[PDB]
Amino acid sequence: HFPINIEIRNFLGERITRVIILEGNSLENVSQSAANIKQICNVRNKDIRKFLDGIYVSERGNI
Amino acid sequence: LRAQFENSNEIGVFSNLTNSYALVALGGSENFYSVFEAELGDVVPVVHTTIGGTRIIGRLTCGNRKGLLVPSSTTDNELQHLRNSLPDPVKIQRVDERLSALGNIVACNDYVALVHPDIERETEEIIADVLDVEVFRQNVLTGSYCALSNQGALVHPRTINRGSDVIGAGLVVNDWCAFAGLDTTATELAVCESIFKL
Amino acid sequence: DVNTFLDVVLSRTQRKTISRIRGFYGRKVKFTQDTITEKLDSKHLVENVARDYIRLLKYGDSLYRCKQLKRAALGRMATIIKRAGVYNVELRDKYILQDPSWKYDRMPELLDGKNVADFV
Amino acid sequence: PQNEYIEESIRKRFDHEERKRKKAAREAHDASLYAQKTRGIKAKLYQEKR
Amino acid sequence: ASGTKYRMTLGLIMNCADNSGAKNLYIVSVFGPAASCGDMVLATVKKGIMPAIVVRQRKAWRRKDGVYLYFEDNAGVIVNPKGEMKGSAITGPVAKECADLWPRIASNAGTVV
Amino acid sequence: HGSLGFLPRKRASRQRGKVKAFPKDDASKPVHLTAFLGYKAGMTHIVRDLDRPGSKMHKREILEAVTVIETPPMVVVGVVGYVETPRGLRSLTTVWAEHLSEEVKRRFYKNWFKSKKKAFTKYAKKYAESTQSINRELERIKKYCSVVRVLAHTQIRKTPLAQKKAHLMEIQVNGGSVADKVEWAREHFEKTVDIKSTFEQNEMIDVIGVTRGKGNAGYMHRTQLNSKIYRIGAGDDAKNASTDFDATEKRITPMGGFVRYGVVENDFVMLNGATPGPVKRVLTLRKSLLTHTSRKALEPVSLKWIDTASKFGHGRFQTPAEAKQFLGTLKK
RNA sequence: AUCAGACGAAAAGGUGUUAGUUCA
RNA sequence: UCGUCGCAAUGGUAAUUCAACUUAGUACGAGAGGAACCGUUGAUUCAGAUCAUUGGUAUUUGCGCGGAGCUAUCAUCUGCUGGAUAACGGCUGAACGCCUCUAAGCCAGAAUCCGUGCCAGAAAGCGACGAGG
RNA sequence: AUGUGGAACGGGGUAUUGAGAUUCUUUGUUCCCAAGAUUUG
Repeated sequence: HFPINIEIRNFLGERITRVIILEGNSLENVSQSAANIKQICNVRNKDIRKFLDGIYVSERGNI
Repeated sequence: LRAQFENSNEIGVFSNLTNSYALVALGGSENFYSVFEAELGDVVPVVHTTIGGTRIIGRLTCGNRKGLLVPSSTTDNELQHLRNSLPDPVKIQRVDERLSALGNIVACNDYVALVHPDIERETEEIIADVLDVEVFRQNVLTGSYCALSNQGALVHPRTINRGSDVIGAGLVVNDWCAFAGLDTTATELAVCESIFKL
Repeated sequence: DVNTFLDVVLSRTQRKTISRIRGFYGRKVKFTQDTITEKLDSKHLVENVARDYIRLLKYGDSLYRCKQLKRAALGRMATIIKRAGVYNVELRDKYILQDPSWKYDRMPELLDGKNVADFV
Repeated sequence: PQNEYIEESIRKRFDHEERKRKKAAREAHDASLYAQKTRGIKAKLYQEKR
Repeated sequence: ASGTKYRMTLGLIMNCADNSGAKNLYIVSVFGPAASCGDMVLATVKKGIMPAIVVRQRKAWRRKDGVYLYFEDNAGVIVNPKGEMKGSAITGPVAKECADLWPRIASNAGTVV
Repeated sequence: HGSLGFLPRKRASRQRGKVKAFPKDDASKPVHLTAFLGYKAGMTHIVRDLDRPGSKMHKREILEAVTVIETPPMVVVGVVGYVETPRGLRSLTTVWAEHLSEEVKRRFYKNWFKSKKKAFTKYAKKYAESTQSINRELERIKKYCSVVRVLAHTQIRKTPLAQKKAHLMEIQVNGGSVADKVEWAREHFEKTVDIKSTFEQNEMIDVIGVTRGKGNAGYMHRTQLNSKIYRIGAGDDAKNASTDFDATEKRITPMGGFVRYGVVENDFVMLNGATPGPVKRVLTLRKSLLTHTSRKALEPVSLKWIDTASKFGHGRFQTPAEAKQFLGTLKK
């Protein structure tokens, strides 16, 4: 219901501001970057259904 | 305009709303001041000047629309700054009276002021002359207890701001727009709007 | 669950808790009884059993006997249970002064011991 | 809303299912690691339960 | 409530400036021991336990710059436990912290200083 | 004594504040001095408005317990070369300036009247006789150094202080290359620099100094932190104690000089707060180790009026000058 | 062996192993 | 031999902080509750302190006041910060074709640890530097 | 340690005091003075 401004910001209205195909030879680094994006979009003290909206990597395949 | 400065619903205490300018006090929320600016700030300047370093200077501000005859307890530097900040048409004056909370004492409606029952007649007349509203010496804090404006803010129960006895402190009644606090009751706000022909 | 509640109570009692030996055994029994009573409030038979065990342990003669009595009381209790702020706002901008330079420029306040602003 | 509003919202994150599958596969390793690392009364209780 | 407590003269027997029928309200306890000029504190009526914002403080209250000002007496305007002024109208000077502590108390005050 | 950070408590030998940690430098930073020695002129409270977002006194005038520190422009009269060694930081060679004042030369001599006052006299000889030796020393520093610091002596003569031995402190030039640091010091040899050049007064200066001897009570070097300067008033400036609001000219020195220090004649730095050590003490004003970005550092200083009431003794007026016509004509 | 080894908390747990036996 | 101006082997460590008004009745939450959030104002306790100004001062033995200065937050300052990690959470990925925080590894991440800062310095720790035949 | 020398006075200023007195400073006076022993190098 509250869009997250992207430089992640306004995460469910969060005034705090944090820091889509991603081609890369280093698959481990690309996957690690995807995990960092998922780690950034971390819900705190929120219901799972209420926090169902999040940044999850759709797919990872060779470019 | 039933809006509360930050979480405080004492709009009249925070801001002495008058038709020409809303005598707001410094220390209020910037968004609330902008909200007061959006509601009636364009018609009534809502510059937040803390008279004598008071965030509730609007309660004690005895300056109405025609004249900013606030008490002399207001800071001279702030009053001088406000004189340059606000237009010269408002008869800005320093009411050197023992009752420094003259604005709370005087229900300075733009049509006719209502000074405190124990307020000095000379001080009331001086405030009346600047405000261009005949004073009426008549709780002693007539301005604080009952909101006063030319449009009309009805009277306190003895009530604006969720039944608060200090309607004037809760509701910043002005001739241009009878503002109030966000806590003002819907029936009370509608009655005040009906009294203000709105 | 009953087993989970008993384990939590036992863990809390362990974390919190001849005459000295008898007193220590009685204090441990009383602490366990108080924890069980508090959980039940949030039982009468358990409290009566604990009181009887405390009275029996009050006249204990050996440390082993006190330990056996405490173990029996713990077993009986187990059985019973199982049963903004940085933005700079300038007041000079909101001014009606004819000269913008004058509005943005400060004026003298006091000079040579005399209030210039209050005497001009 | 009212009553089982949370259940109604659930009826109305999808990555949890993928995470659960990853946890289920790692559950066999987690159980062995937890049992081998447990110490004290908790270790005895876990061994007795197993 | 409203406002932030600041270091000032803890003057407020706390004379009940508010027109609650009591001329003086001896401070029984400090709410949240002494209360600064304009700080509400529990006060049992001395002449004529409820909150009492010190509208006037006998002790010199260092101003914003540091200008210490001493009032005639440590007058604590009577305030209801909710926060509003228990009395109909406060008397004498009303401290700026009293306005911050309770706008109604400053509103009830005939003089604000 | 609860904080063992200052326990055990022992008196610091050197009166001058010692920079145990100089600020870190980089080539991007321009070559500049990090420390400047000052004297405790006084610390009277002066009014100043506070323009701070969210301040309860936002845009409100505040009297502030500030501190005036007499700062005679420091003279760089030499350099030291520091080689980075696996056992620590070693002094490669020290290249002094050719000519030295009697005061700094006096520092070396316990008595200075002994026989001949020969401080660096032959050194001054070989300096002029063989400038190439100094060139090689400079070359050795530029070639085999990482940390360049400059020898600096105090101009006590400008200050009203009996002490003649010029306090020498090894201020470190920071920024640029080692050769750039050597070049700046070489071109600045036997030359003085005002603190106004060293510090801009908007900068947050963690002044450090030795606490006074109480009579082990006191006498210990301490490092104040979070002390932004408020006015680096120059000595020639007689408007230094006259801000825009109190435009009337008034010297930083108030009536009755300064308490146990006398009048101020040279540059000074205005800074809020108090610092360890008694009046007229050599105080090490130095760059902040941490680039703290607190709103107090962010907000500028707009000083309302400088208090100039009487120093040692008691004064009820800002300056006698206004008091002359304020009071009736005296018997004289 | 991140509590090596060299000199009961010990029952067990070891997605800790090395060799072998049995059925396969 | 006397000094100058420095490096640091080695220890010790501090600020604990919250509390109350905005930031808030803020997103989210039917709503209540309440984030994120942002400054300010202060304060609990403890540490080093200046002694300017003020209170006290106190043989100025000057004239109760009381200079010159001392003590006293009773005038005032005043107490740091970047990595590595615990649990836990992940990426990579075998063992166990996949899978699997883990096994080789890595990252995030504690009020933890380490350094940084501060206090000292090793009377027998050293370097540069000026001045016995 | 032969000098804008240092120091003491004649003082004065600063303030104290509340018409009077006192005490950091002094282009004044004088004392002091290349001020002697000891210690090592």
